[PDB]
Amino acid sequence: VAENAGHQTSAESWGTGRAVARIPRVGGGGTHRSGQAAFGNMCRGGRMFAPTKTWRRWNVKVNHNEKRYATASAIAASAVTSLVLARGHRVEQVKELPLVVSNEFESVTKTKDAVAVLKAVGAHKDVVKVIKSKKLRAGKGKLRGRRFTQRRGPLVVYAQDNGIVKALRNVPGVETASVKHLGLLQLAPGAHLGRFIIWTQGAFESLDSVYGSDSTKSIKSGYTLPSNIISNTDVTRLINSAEVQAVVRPAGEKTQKKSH
Amino acid sequence: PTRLTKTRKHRGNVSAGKGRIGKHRKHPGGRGKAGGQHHHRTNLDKYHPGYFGKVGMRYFHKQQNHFWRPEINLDKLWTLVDSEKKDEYLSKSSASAAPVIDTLAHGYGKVLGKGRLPEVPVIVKARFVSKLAEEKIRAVGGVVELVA
Amino acid sequence: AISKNLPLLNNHFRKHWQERVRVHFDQAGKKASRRQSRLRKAAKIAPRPIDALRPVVRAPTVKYNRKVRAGRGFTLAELKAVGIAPKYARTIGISVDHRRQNKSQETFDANVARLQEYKSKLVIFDKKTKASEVASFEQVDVSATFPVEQPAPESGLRAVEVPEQTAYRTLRLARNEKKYKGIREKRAKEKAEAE
Amino acid sequence: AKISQDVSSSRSKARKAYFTASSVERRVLLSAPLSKELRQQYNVKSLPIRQNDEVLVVRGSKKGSEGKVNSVYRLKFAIQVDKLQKEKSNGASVPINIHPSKVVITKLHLDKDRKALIQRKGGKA
RNA sequence: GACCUCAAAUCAGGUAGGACUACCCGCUGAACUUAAGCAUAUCAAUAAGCGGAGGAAAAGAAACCAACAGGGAUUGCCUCAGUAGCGGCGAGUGAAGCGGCAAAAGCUCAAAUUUGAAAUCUGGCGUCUUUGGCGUCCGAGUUGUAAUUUGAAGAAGGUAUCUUUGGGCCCGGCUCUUGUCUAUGUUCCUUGGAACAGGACGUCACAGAGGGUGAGAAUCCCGUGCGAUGAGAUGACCCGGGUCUGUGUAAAGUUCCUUCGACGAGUCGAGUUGUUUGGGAAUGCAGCUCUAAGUGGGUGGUAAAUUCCAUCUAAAGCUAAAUAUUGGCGAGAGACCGAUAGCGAACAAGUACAGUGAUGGAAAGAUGAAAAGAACUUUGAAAAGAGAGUGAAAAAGUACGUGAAAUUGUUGAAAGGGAAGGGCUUGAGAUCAGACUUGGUACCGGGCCAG
RNA sequence: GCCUAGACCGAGGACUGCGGUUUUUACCUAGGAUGUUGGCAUAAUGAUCUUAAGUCGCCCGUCUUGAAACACGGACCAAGGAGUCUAACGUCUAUGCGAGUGUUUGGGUGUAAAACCCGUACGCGUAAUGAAAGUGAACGAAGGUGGGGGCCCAUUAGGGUGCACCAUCGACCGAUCCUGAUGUGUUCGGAUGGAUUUGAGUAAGAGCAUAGCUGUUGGGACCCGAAAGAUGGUGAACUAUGCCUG
RNA sequence: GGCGAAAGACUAAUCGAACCAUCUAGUAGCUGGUUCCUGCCGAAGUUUCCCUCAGGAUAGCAGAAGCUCGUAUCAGUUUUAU
RNA sequence: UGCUGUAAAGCUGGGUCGAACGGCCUCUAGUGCAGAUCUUGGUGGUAGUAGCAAAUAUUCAAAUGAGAACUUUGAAGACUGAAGUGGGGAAAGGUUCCAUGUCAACAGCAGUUGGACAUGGGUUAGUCGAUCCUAAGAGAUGGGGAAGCUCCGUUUCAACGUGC
RNA sequence: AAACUUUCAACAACGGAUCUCUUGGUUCUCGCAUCGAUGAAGAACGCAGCGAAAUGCGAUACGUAAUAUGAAUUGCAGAUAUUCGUGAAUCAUCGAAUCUUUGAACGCACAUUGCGCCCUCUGGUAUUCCGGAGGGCAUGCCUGUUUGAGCGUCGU
Ligand SMILES: CN[C@@H]1[C@@H](O)[C@@H](O[C@@H]2[C@@H](O)[C@H](O[C@H]3O[C@H]([C@@H](C)O)[C@@H](O)[C@H](O)[C@H]3N)[C@@H](N)C[C@H]2N)OC[C@]1(C)O
Ligand SMILES: CN[C@@H]1[C@@H](O)[C@@H](O[C@@H]2[C@@H](O)[C@H](O[C@H]3O[C@H]([C@@H](C)O)[C@@H](O)[C@H](O)[C@H]3N)[C@@H](N)C[C@H]2N)OC[C@]1(C)O
Ligand SMILES: CN[C@@H]1[C@@H](O)[C@@H](O[C@@H]2[C@@H](O)[C@H](O[C@H]3O[C@H]([C@@H](C)O)[C@@H](O)[C@H](O)[C@H]3N)[C@@H](N)C[C@H]2N)OC[C@]1(C)O
Ligand SMILES: CN[C@@H]1[C@@H](O)[C@@H](O[C@@H]2[C@@H](O)[C@H](O[C@H]3O[C@H]([C@@H](C)O)[C@@H](O)[C@H](O)[C@H]3N)[C@@H](N)C[C@H]2N)OC[C@]1(C)O
Ligand SMILES: CN[C@@H]1[C@@H](O)[C@@H](O[C@@H]2[C@@H](O)[C@H](O[C@H]3O[C@H]([C@@H](C)O)[C@@H](O)[C@H](O)[C@H]3N)[C@@H](N)C[C@H]2N)OC[C@]1(C)O
Ligand SMILES: CN[C@@H]1[C@@H](O)[C@@H](O[C@@H]2[C@@H](O)[C@H](O[C@H]3O[C@H]([C@@H](C)O)[C@@H](O)[C@H](O)[C@H]3N)[C@@H](N)C[C@H]2N)OC[C@]1(C)O
Ligand SMILES: [NH3+]CCC[NH2+]CCCC[NH2+]CCC[NH3+]
Repeated sequence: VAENAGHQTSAESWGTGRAVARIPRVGGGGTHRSGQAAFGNMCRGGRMFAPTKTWRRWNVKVNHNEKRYATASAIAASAVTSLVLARGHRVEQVKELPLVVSNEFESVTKTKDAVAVLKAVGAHKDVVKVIKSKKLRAGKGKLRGRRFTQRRGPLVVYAQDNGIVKALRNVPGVETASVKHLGLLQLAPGAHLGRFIIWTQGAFESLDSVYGSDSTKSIKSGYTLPSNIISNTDVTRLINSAEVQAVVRPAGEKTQKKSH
Repeated sequence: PTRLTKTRKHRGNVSAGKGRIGKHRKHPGGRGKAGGQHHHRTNLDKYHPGYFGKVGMRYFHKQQNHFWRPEINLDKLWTLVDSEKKDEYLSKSSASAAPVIDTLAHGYGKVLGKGRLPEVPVIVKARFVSKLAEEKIRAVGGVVELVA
Repeated sequence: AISKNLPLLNNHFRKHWQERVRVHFDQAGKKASRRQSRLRKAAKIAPRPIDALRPVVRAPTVKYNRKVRAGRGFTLAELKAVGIAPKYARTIGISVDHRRQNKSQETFDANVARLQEYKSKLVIFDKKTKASEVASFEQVDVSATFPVEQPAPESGLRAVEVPEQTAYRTLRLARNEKKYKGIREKRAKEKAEAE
Repeated sequence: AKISQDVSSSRSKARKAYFTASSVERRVLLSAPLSKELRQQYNVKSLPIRQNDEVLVVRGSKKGSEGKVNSVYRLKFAIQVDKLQKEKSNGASVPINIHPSKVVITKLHLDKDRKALIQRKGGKA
């Protein structure tokens, strides 16, 4: 708010003994404003309690390594079909994830042709999901430049941009990203894992250079992919393994019988 | 965020957690470190002894750069050897060919003597050295070379 | 006012501090505009480099002796040794510093070497030079092409040579000699004059 | 999506520019599409409506009405077609205001300036 | 007849004042407040008051920093550092050097004999190719206007042959301003007063930003995106080519040798007084007293004398950029507010109104797509009513979107011996609900209340 | 031991148990209610609202030892209305990395305040102590003793190894007191050995960064409230006093 | 500051120091208020110091987070001995 | 109209209405009122109540009008009683003046009347004033202070005639 | 038993909450440098066919010229106003003008629509008196011109 809002009056308290509350009051006469209360957060036309300031903290620092961790985790989530379906993408008619498409798609220049490719590789149902999800926003946000809302579509990741970016700008819901600059806002929108990602072959073959492997250092200086604290995540197989079952006592009843 | 604060939980309770008798008032006890010698002496003498008074001598226009002398102990000294040739140096080093360790170029002012060296000759370059640090360096067959 | 076991703080907020708050909301905007200014300035004078060549100097202060950095300009002696007049050096992308002096040999040699490298890579165009040769060159980054390089610390292998006096004793004696120098040479006189 | 930094997506700015549009700006704002017949005749898609043009109404309660424009009432953002009237209970009649975006031009009123405009747009006169 | 000093003119030609406030350069200068009292201190070298600028200002090419192997005009950021220090050593307060980075740019006079030539300049008049050129005449000026030099040097004599070259214009480029031009459904069905809604079938898409249009419109309109093609203006102080004069025994640079090498005074500095500073036997500033020197002078953060060392070169001057910006002009935005909110003001708001005056200072947004703003008849003095009429709606009638509560009228039902209201329980009256199940195929079987 | 009159309840939901009777791999009263009959489903039944009756029931909020108070605020209704943000911090927790850690001053890049990338310094940590000049952390398996989870060897017990943590006797580094070797710018040096002394130290690092609640200090500082103090302006149309003209 | 045949009178309904705007949201150990539900735990008016006595700091009483362990030796109590 | 939850609350039937809105996972805050002699706005009881009582005083008839205690005309009864309830002005107001129309609001009853409302009309100077003179006083100018806004001086330390 | 009072429901009031919106505000960022004696900012009074405001303008008065553009304006009225065009409307653009009385505000004065003087032209038989039109007369300071003052002072 403005620093002087509610403070542009010369009001003073009447003090006590005039049978009114002790809040400051506008002086003078001849207008209905005369005698009215001023300055207080409870007063009409006063200043608000603790007026908002610009030096509130707006941006937040995150450790760069942890941010890279989250990026890697979101990339891994995009290859899990259950996560992609839970995230809401219409990937029921795609044979396998990751979906990798040939590099000829990096040179498509017209929107019609790019939509043809999306239909062919079975990603257009998710675009149709975006088209039919358009709604007027609920509440005063529509007064503030955020008039419509819709779902997010697929993310197309390329190694070379020979027209693919411009060919896809006008398609509702579709996002494009260079394989060199991938971020969490595109990978886990709303903090929800499992973005539908369409890799070109060049980008898919560049991933191992970008993030590194056992055989290849990351191009990120001094960076290595994170290790898990557990090596086999299927704990049921671990528990029901021959090593474990050889040292467990026989199990009791699932529910104890009522004895008394 | 405001939704997780206790201000939200105090809504509907008269005193906002500040008590009916005591009544959160403006500055009972004074502002800042007021009364450190009078009614806050029981805090300062207990938790901050030494607070009041003068000790030692003044130093006008103190330049902290005169006193720059980062310390490195002997137990850490081999970290300065190149990491790719450390294993080789530990085996091949002799009185006629020993590793040189330029501690000042690595940003250190004095070599201190905590810890134990590998039983391998070294040549240690330093601005300053402690008596025991040099004695331990000479005992594994090494030497300290003063640089400026 | 003073309460439970906590560090005593020094928060200097007793003036009208809120009248003097500078929030750098324009950090990204100034980055972008500073970048656009560099672009326009470089395009104005291409293929001439934007940066003048700078000398290499030792940093002062026993804390920063070990380091070497870029200086303000080459000395008059450094330019004299390469055969370049100070008023001419400014017209060919070489900085000049009439204030810096060359008391030693090492920095002088390093900068004379830098100047010779720059002169070897320099091409001065004239009215005979055609547009096709001017178009042949790309605007070179001078501070990247002639970087300031830290001399490498001594490493590798060398013979061990143990003096009989320890380094520690050498340092103690040097301190003692410095400390008592004044009074010992006062004693030397007053004993001598009494002879 | 817009890219130019000279272009604004502010709803308030757009509405203010529209409702404070001058008469000259309102002239272009009040454009009407040509019928497919005149579109294939003159090779132009839309033109600013003019007084002596002929239109077909293609939207609203008067869809199918044809007539000649009597006035371009720019202050009201509307055109008044010849015989499109509303009859009051007192027997007087008032014209029915129609927006140019809801009609198709059937015959153009031509002079040197309209012809020059058509030629500038890639048309033929 | 000069000169010096001093006047006058409606003399010829100029110039200054005042305004604006966000930032800028100074002067002047509080108290509230904190110290749990209070006077030094703090607030604060702040508010108020005064003088003076610009697009930035100021500062600026060391009388600097340092003490190192030394850096090298100024400014800003990060750091130094809540540190050295100051402080009823309490409350509090508080810089600098180094280091990384943004931006970088350098210079001008005075002090010198042109002395074989005042080589300089304002003005008048005439003239031209006019931000000026040429010619001429007064005047200024020797009590010093030009050329030549500025300490990094530099000068006068030689030197070695070297190395270099000014100006007048045309067209382009760049820069700015500006004109013109642009894809694809208004196809069918349903609802509706209106299709911009839903369904079907499509199209364009480097355009699915935004707005308009009778409801949520990429495809109806304006735009959006993409480019294309013209007109003008400006630039010693931006560069890319071309044109004619180069008055070049000239101007300049480089190297070597010899002799020299002018360098700012009531100032520096010292005392003292007041103020200020982190600056502590005194950080800067100012008043008064004293008042220099020439390897001199200043600084080197503890006063003094003695001896060294280091480092600059004051008392004269100019200068872009990086920096600031609640003002002015032009734009784009937001996890902001949504008519008691947000500026005081969304409206004929600094308005209406008050006060002698300085000043003080409101309330108040929305019929409908369209006025189609109710013709006509009738009762009434009229305002109005009743019919009628328009509209999707009058449960929209300019007392106009929705239309809560307090409060009030009428209608229905009920209760009522100096309050009323509440809990618990049941009756009475009213309302609500449920198993003959999603029942199964005359039978089977189930639901509820009870013995 | 036996007979006999009433009341309230029926939790659970295949089996599994303990017992009993035995006439039986059976049955029971023994690890919690079943059998049967009538009525009703146009309803006997249950809930709510209004009202009557019985019984109990002072007006809330607040300061207070004590309020229904002859203590204060409150006629009524709507809308507004009070622990916030920031700088720097303590504890705890989550997360990344770890003797390191922190990309974001800046540079690169961009689909352009985003996301993505880069590194020199710098901060904090990795060493302390002393006013300071200064000096600067292993006798030993980084020590001895008593406990100590877990692990190992047995075979209740017992034997071993024992991290974290705890009690205790030592050792190491700095400050203080003493001692005072070879030596010497003969006044310095400080070998060596001691001391109911002292430190925010050592003795196989634990930190740095982001975020969250709570707590702290400076800020208008939870909201409203003085009597005052200061700076710069405006008034002698009322009134006080002089003067001038009526 | 004025002005006062003097009442601290008068100085625009304002006078034991006018009015106006600003510093200023001046400070208050003092009075008033402080906005949803349920669940679990649950006080103190006492000690020491304070120009302290209507206020603070300090200890106590209270909550929260736990951590190391798992019957070790503990208790607002008795007995026996002293 | 019911249903769910111990509760904060959530859902639903009927009516009114007219353009946007909600569940779930998270983020964030100017996030929840009965009180503050709280703020602004709105509304009661009181209550058709207090009251509309100073300045001697009104009455008959006609006209007008829908309507007359209150307007107009006539008759009368009264009063101010020339130190006026008469006739003019200064200060102050600013069209209130006049004619015509006119009654929603105002004239604390009423209203056909009005200083109200609406539309027009109206203020004529050589001789009346202002204008000019000086009064107490105010105040430019050569100047002297003051950092300065400005203060001081007016017989003013001055080469002072827009002379006749 | 009514009236009266109280409670609820319906409808009607009173009032303007709620909901939906928004040519406004507020904050952030990006870019630019341009007030005035060549009379500014501000003030007063005027100006339209029918206007009180607001908006615009200055006796050339909701505007004149010019450039561009191309058929309106509109509440009503109305061209001696216009349409294949020197042409409707247009604060579209804007480089030429107009710009009352004032204001730093400049002949003097100003609580006055008060009072001079100079020049050119012009009316009343007029160098003088009375009238009209146009153009002038402030202060501080700079450079220069011209006319001067002082036994300050040189020479003859
Ligand atoms: C800067 N804002 C511009 C605004 O000036 C305006 O632009 C018009 C533009 O619409 C006109 O252009 C338009 O009208 C012309 C013609 C009928 O006049 C058509 O030929 C053309 O297709 C159409 N785009 C152009 N001729 C002039 C611009 N100032 O409208 C568009 C805009 C973006 O709002
Ligand atoms: C003719 N009388 C005018 C009248 O126009 C009035 O307007 C209000 C108008 O503001 C109200 O309309 C309102 O609508 C919403 C909502 C509360 O209804 C308000 O938020 C909004 O302020 C206002 N526009 C409307 N409902 C009634 C008119 N009398 O505004 C003032 C007035 C003098 O009373
Ligand atoms: C084992 N006991 C030792 C005790 O003997 C003493 O040791 C001293 C030591 O303090 C002396 O050392 C002392 O004095 C010298 C100075 C003389 O140069 C200083 O340099 C040194 O810093 C200082 N600690 C050392 N010179 C001799 C030891 N015996 O130090 C304390 C102790 C640890 O208790
Ligand atoms: C010089 N005499 C010593 C005597 O002083 C003592 O030595 C202490 C020793 O106990 C201290 O050490 C003490 O304090 C440290 C603490 C500081 O961290 C503890 O770690 C340690 O366990 C504890 N014993 C040590 N800090 C200094 C020696 N002089 O020990 C006995 C002795 C040998 O007689
Ligand atoms: C296994 N080796 C250990 C080694 O780890 C180390 O142990 C320390 C021990 O000495 C410390 O404990 C020490 O310091 C504390 C301290 C509070 O002053 C003293 O109270 C305690 O008496 C003293 N022993 C303990 N706090 C940590 C262990 N790692 O030092 C002792 C040791 C025996 O050499
Ligand atoms: C030494 N210098 C003095 C200088 O002070 C001055 O003297 C004045 C003198 O002129 C004044 O006197 C003057 O001014 C006054 C006026 C002020 O009223 C006149 O009345 C008087 O007639 C007139 N001579 C005298 N009153 C004071 C001296 N100091 O003028 C004369 C002088 C000799 O130059
Ligand atoms: N802003 C503060 C103005 C007053 N100055 C006082 C601060 C310095 C006081 N002197 C400190 C002691 C002298 N060195």
